[PDB]
Amino acid sequence: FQGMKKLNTNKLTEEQVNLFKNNLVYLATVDADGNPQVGPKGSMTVLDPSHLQYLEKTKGEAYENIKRGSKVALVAADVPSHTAVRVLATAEVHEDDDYAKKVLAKTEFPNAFVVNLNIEEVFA
Amino acid sequence: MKKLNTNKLTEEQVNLFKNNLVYLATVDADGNPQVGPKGSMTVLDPSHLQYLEKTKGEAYENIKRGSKVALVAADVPSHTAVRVLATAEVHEDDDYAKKVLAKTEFPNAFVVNLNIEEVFA
Ligand SMILES: [Cl-]
Repeated sequence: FQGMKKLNTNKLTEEQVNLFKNNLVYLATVDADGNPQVGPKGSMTVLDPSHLQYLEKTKGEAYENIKRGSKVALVAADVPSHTAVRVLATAEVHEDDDYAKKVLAKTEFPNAFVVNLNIEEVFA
Repeated sequence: MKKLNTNKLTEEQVNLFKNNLVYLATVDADGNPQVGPKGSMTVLDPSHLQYLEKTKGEAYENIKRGSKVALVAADVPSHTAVRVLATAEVHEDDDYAKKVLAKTEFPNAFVVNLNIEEVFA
């Protein structure tokens, strides 16, 4: 995998959208001491080239960091090609509002939280 | 995943690092997070890991400015995973780096040693 550079856009290309769609995404947040945290998120989807969404089922450290104001970094990597894309995003969390209810009605996790991610920057 | 109150990997956690793709995360000096895969990650002992920095990209720049380093080794199908928080020591072309890289095709990479501060699972 190559070093990534800032692409000076907040819009994914189609190839990058397909990276996010087709691979297990990893997400990183920042804890209360300013340290990183990282873990996999299987429920990631792409709403449009500047917005992603996932379900927060565990409500663990990532969620607590986000609730405390952390920004979110995401990566989607394709090992066979060694291609990857990363984003920096701000999180918009929907716990039990009508938007959450609408989104979750299409899933089997009615008590999850719906986290939308507004892409600020793309790196590749 | 919860703090285990140790800086030492268990045998199961060593195997998780050995058998799965590891992801690394850092923060820039303003606190914005970064995350990416690290295929060269290796456990040296229960409290130390090591990887190669071949590209010297954003994780590198963040570490240079003092970022601590988070790692995860997840076997997602098996529902097992381990996370660490560590500090880095960067070896660019000292005798240690040379010794390590002699066993690789990457003689100009930097060697980054990670000292585990906390394990989570
Ligand atoms: Cl495109």
